[PDB]
Amino acid sequence: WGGFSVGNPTLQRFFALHYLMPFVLAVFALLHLIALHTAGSSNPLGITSNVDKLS
Amino acid sequence: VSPKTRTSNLKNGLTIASESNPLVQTATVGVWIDAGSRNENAYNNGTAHFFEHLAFKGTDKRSQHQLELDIENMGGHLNAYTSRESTVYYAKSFKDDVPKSVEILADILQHSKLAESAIDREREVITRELEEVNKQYEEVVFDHLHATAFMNQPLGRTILGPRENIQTITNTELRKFITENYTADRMVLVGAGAVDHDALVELAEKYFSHLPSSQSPVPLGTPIPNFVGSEVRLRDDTMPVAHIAIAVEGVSWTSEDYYTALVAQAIIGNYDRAVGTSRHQGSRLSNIVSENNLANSFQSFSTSYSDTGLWGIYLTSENTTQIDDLVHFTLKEWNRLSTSVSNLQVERAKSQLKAGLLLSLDGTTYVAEDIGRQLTTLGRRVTPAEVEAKLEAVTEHDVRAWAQKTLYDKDIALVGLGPIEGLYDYNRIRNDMSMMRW
Ligand code: HEM
Repeated sequence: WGGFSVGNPTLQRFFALHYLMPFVLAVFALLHLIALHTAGSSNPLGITSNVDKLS
Repeated sequence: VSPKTRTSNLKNGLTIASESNPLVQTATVGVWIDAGSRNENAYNNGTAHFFEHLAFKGTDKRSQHQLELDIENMGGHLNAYTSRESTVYYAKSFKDDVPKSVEILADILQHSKLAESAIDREREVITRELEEVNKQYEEVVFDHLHATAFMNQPLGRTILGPRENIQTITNTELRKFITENYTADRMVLVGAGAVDHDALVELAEKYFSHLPSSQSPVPLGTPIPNFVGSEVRLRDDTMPVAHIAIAVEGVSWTSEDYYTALVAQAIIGNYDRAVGTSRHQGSRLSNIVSENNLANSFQSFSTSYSDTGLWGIYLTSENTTQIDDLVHFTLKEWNRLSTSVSNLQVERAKSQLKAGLLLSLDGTTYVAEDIGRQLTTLGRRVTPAEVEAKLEAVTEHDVRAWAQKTLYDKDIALVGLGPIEGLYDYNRIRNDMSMMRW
């Protein structure tokens, strides 16, 4: 809180973190795609798609 | 300046066409027929090819064995081939063996036995041919290419025909085919090399005078094809070389754009890594392909028929991870026929073609094939002076205008055989038929 209850210090820190967190979230979103790229997307049948790929 | 092609007719309407060469001692005489597989329907598809086998199986006079001996004794050989629109039967011999050869050809065409026993024997031979073309990859590719480009149309059928027809072809339907199609007004007797025209006309009057005439004689090389943009993929991961053909609808023999299409084809040209000079060719595609090792070979083609054609390229490659690059660069070179070609490429291709069209005819069989093809597709032999004039009339504006209506943003027919995993889907190939920057 930066004090003894929710007040001005808490609001100002939540603003700075609320601005930051979406950039962190974008990095993790990119990380999970890079991790996925080793296997590729799964598909609704649950089988390999290595036999039949589309760009 | 080559000797003049002499041309005479008989009364039935058989054309005789000859070109003498007093420097050679052999002669090629034969019969070019304006008829082929395209004249069959779906039920008798394969008949024309079946007949070609039976033509050499014995006549009313000479048996199979006597036929063999007669040709052996002549000293030369006989040859035949059936295509979609043309059948040829010729005999290469010595100068003074020409009357024998004309007589044998006249016999096998008019007076063939087509004996049920021989039909039944060949029916197995031809059945085995169905499982051995499989090896001739270029032919596999081009037959699938016609099948898909002219889907469900007569040009799309194969020459061998389906297995089912081979088992049901009778001597009746064979006889009917050759009676309807092998008529005098559709036939040309051709002699090239050591032949006298006047001698050949006499031999024609002796042997081919009792040929049927058709009821309605149309001119030689008289034919609607509806091209289908489409693809056939015959993936085979065990093959080391990919074979790919890409084509658009091209031009007929009598198109006004016939020479423009040949010039455009010459701008792309051919390439083969095994030939020493190919790394130094002027063609842009040749330079891209050779520098980047994209292919073992490519061959541009412009096939014509009476009422349509296919214009395109045939590629072979071992580079299985760069098939995409090979196809991409090929189609971007086609785009440039629409967007970029100038007098520089056009004049270079015309130079190369003016010689090429003459160079091709370097033996009596090639000359005979040229006379026969021209007479059965155009109705006349076109003199080199006329050909030189038609080539000269092709400008860069003509090439660009032709490419813009024939290639640019058009549907393609595409066949891939072998390790073609890297060949992208139809849309991505067809999207290379235009350039977003233009
Ligand atoms: C900002 C949030 C996210 C974005 C922009 C995002 C984006 C994507 C994209 C574009 C793909 C590939 C296409 C697709 O399958 O839809 C994907 C796949 C996947 N995502 Fe997400 N994602 C996000 C959040 C999440 C979350 C919260 C999870 C798991 C709890 C998750 C797990 C996965 C998995 C497992 C796959 C692979 C699914 C497959 O193709 O079989 N993602 N994501």
